Amino acid sequence: SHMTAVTLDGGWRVRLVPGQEQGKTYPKAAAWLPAQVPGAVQTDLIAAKIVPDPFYRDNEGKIQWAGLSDWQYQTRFTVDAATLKREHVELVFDGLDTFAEVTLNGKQLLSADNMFRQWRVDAKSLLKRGDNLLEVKLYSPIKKIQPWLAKQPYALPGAYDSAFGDEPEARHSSTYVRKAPYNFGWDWGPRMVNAGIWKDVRVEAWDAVRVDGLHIAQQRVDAHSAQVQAQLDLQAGRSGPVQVTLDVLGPDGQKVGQFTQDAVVDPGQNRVDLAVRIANPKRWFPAGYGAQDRYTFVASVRDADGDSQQIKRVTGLRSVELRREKDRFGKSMEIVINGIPIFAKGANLIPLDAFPARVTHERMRSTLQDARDANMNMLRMWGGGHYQDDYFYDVADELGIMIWQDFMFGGAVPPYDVEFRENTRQEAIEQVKRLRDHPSLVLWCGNNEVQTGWENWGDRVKFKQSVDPEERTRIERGMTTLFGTVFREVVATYDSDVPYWATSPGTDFDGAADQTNDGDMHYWKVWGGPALPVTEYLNVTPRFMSEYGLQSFPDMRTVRAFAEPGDMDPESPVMRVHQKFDKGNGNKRLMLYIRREFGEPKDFESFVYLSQLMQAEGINIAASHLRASRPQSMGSLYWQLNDVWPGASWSSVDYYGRWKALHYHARRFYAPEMIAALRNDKGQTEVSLVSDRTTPLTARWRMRVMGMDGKVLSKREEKASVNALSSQHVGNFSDKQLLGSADPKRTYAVFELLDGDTLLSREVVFFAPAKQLALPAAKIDSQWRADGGYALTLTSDTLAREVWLSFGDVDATLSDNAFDLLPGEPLTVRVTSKAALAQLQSALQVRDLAATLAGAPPEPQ
Repeated sequence: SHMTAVTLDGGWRVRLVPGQEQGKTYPKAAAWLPAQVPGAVQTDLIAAKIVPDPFYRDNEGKIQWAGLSDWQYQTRFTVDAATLKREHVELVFDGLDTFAEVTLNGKQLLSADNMFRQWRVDAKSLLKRGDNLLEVKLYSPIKKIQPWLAKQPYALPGAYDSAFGDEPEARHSSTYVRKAPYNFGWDWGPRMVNAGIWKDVRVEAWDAVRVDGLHIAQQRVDAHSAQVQAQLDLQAGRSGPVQVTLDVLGPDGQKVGQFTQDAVVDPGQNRVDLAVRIANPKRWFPAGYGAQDRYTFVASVRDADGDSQQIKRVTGLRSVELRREKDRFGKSMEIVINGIPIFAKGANLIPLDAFPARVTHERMRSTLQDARDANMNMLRMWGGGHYQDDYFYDVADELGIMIWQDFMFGGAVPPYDVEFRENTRQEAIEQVKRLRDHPSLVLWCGNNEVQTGWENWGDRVKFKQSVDPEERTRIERGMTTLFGTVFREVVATYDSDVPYWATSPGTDFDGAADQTNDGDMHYWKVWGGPALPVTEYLNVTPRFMSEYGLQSFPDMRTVRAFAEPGDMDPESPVMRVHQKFDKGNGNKRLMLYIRREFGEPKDFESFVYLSQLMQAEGINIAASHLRASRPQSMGSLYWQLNDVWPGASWSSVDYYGRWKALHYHARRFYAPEMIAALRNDKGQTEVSLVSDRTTPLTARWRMRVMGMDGKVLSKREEKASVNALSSQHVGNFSDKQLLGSADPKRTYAVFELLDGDTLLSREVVFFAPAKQLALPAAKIDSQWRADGGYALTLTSDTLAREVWLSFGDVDATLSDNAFDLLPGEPLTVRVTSKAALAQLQSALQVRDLAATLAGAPPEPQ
């Protein structure tokens, strides 16, 4: 009869496994406490008030013991006579993090060792009618692995040292376990070595047939037709007839097709395939290139006992090509969707929380909506994280955000034993089978940075030169197999129509990593390494830039969420805890970049704002330069979109979903039509018109050279016809040609792109660092008007640069922010909030660059 499934999400409880020293130190954790499933024991402990919130102030240290301990979960559940009657009864674990031993009514059931795998076990003979006891013990991966690791001839190059000294330097357990790399701490997140039943548990019972999957395999898709094949995976316990019926519904919900196929299934695995052709398909396009049209494929399988079982897949029909052809810049790297080369615009996505089990659908959706709102068309889901929730991909499908999907390897050099390899293979098979039917998933990538680290990081170079050359060969072979063969075959076998990429950055093992004329690049000599000036971005142009970034502080409201008024100084212990770059020493690097442009911030609120401006203006330079270089570059994914906790990072959106200056700037430098005017270290300003349209853009552009006093010193305007999908250099001016004896400290230049009379894009250029400028003191008028929300009109008598609007702790949203105001030209922004007009008015704060730098102290001794 009908497949039944019961989710075990009731009365779990957890305690320390008896016999540990932590049981003596934390008696409340030696006693049973309530546990949420899905969950982490860490968040159970926080909920029980056994430890404080590790995000708040410097509390991170107070929960570290939990990741060094072993934990014992239990739940009771009821099984009826009718379930024990069924031909099959299985327990299914969607997610155990990570080393787990599971017993059922006292008897061994399952050993598990991969955060990312699903575990199905025959339970029928171990269950009893009535009450049943399920027990799950989770073992700390640090406690388990270190004793073994300590005895090995070497430790593989890994990730980050423990700031708490509870693993040896450069001997990381994280390398040897399939567990989200970022749990062990990263340079924008806390060390939270979670243990937990972090996804659902079910008791499933079935008889003749179990439906394991529906996959709509896209064989070919173009304007004229899509040929697909609906593939049903059926597990059978006995031989017998089945009938599959298949309804196909179009984007509009109307039936486009209906199909039937009979088959006989045999014990074990069976596949029933139904060929489907759709004429003139309504294809799925990314954001900015058309509709995100999707079809619905509804299958029903009637087994030998007459019972039917439905399964649906929502499909976006589209072709995906990773085009790499030789040209005058080397070898191209371009994402081509439905035959359209898409310049990739976006960022790198990390997990949404240090505790991934508690993330809400709301947060998943607003994170993607943020990306869509900033004119992005791709997110790269970085390999140091975890594979996302099904719902996350659903939303990406709906919004047209392409996903570059790393497998969850974050840079550590993997071991080359067969067991590790086959463990990882099974992970890949399940994740690819789980995610393949999402149209947004357009590329699979073997890892983050393993090859470039092997080739370019000092510790890897020293390591690979220290082992015997034959051992180096064993380790390189293991990597080449895992990332070159294993993952590639999984994608070729299960998700055949999307490309695979061995490593980011790389050339898919054709050659070395991080080249400028082949494959992609992670460019970090700005911010990292030699910490070069941001204008150095103008000198670096790879075929695809898949990481680069600058750091900043989160919103002031977010800062107040984790820090108290006595902590408000980047050098306080609490702010140092929330700065994870360069082992707590990161403020030095942040101040280097802030001071270069803005000198010494005069107070903490100014420091936060200037950190965000330094980041926003710097990434603006780089992103604009990459887009203007087309077809030399074909991708810009900045590091990073988002945060796992409140703290300093390279994000454009902080942990509470609050936009930084960068995200507002990103909406602009990623706009489908854009003007870039970029002044390099040699005083040459290159002007370019960028268009992502699939049609020609008949337009005009203007430049205006201005005194800070509001005198218009020169004006120029040309026509331009901008070809579809291109960038066009329209000028290259020296400071002399632009200024001509005029004071660079007292002069700026405005560049605009127009389509008829509608302003498409604007860039304001300066000829000296902000700290040297004679910026005017702006008087900014603000007028309110009730609308939907409210309309807020701002007008400055003079140039006002990088205006930042806020409202204290009053929660309100703005349609724009971090903008420049030109003399006398009003800007209206939309204000949405639950607060009344009077409150908003009293709460409104308006900040600008001139005011911020006025009264600044000199740069420190």
